[PDB]
Amino acid sequence: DFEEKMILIRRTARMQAGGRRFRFGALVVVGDRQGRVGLGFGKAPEVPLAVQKAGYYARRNMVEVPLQNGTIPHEIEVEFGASKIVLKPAAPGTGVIAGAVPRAILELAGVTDILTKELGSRNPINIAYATMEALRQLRTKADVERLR
RNA sequence: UUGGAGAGUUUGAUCCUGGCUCAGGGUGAACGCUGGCGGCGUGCCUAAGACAUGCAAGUCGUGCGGGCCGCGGG
Ligand SMILES: [Mg+2]
Ligand SMILES: [Mg+2]
Ligand SMILES: [Mg+2]
Ligand SMILES: [Mg+2]
Ligand SMILES: [Mg+2]
Ligand SMILES: [Mg+2]
Ligand SMILES: [Mg+2]
Ligand SMILES: [Mg+2]
Ligand SMILES: [Mg+2]
Ligand SMILES: [Mg+2]
Ligand SMILES: [Mg+2]
Ligand SMILES: [Mg+2]
Ligand SMILES: [Mg+2]
Ligand SMILES: [Mg+2]
Ligand SMILES: [Mg+2]
Ligand SMILES: [Mg+2]
Ligand SMILES: [Mg+2]
Ligand SMILES: [Mg+2]
Ligand SMILES: [Mg+2]
Ligand SMILES: [Mg+2]
Ligand SMILES: [Mg+2]
Repeated sequence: DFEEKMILIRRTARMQAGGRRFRFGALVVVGDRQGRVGLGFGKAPEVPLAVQKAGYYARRNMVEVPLQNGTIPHEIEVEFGASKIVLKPAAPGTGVIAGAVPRAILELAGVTDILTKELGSRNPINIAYATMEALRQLRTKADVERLR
């Protein structure tokens, strides 16, 4: 099993005669703090089901981060629409320096030491997607020598 | 490679653009309430407006001639 954290829980509305009627969403990451994270987005008529629905997707889309002594191997800059995330490798006693969104994403991934920065649209849902697709594009010296 | 966190606010709801605003550190500071000791710094940022009084540049008789006073003694 994994450690699980709810990063976002929001309410949205739609309109029809008689007035507004709501729907809830939850951005949820899940991970072992040992090289495995997954991000899931769940929407439902009530908070709990959405949180649970989210968790199922989180496990449905996962990714394997090549941790090297608790930091990422190389620079990664990634855009997701108008959102940009910078992940920069950091030495031992550094700490995890990121906003509560990529913080929880990287944290549950076993990342213990990292310099980061959000640029552009800091919309919670998009910055999430950009942090993940960044990891999914992380490589190591092995991976490289094998390609080339 | 010793180094980089963001949030609030346009919408019924969304994504984006965009500004406004905030949390930080800093100061020869000032103001309010309050105020026990000590150490080290430090204190007219305005009128280079105006200033009472004292003090801040003198020293040498191993350059010279003197006046006064004194010790000496003619
Ligand atoms: Mg890999
Ligand atoms: Mg772009
Ligand atoms: Mg975006
Ligand atoms: Mg390195
Ligand atoms: Mg912007
Ligand atoms: Mg924003
Ligand atoms: Mg660098
Ligand atoms: Mg910041
Ligand atoms: Mg408003
Ligand atoms: Mg409008
Ligand atoms: Mg409103
Ligand atoms: Mg803004
Ligand atoms: Mg201040
Ligand atoms: Mg005072
Ligand atoms: Mg007083
Ligand atoms: Mg003193
Ligand atoms: Mg002056
Ligand atoms: Mg005048
Ligand atoms: Mg006058
Ligand atoms: Mg004097
Ligand atoms: Mg002489």
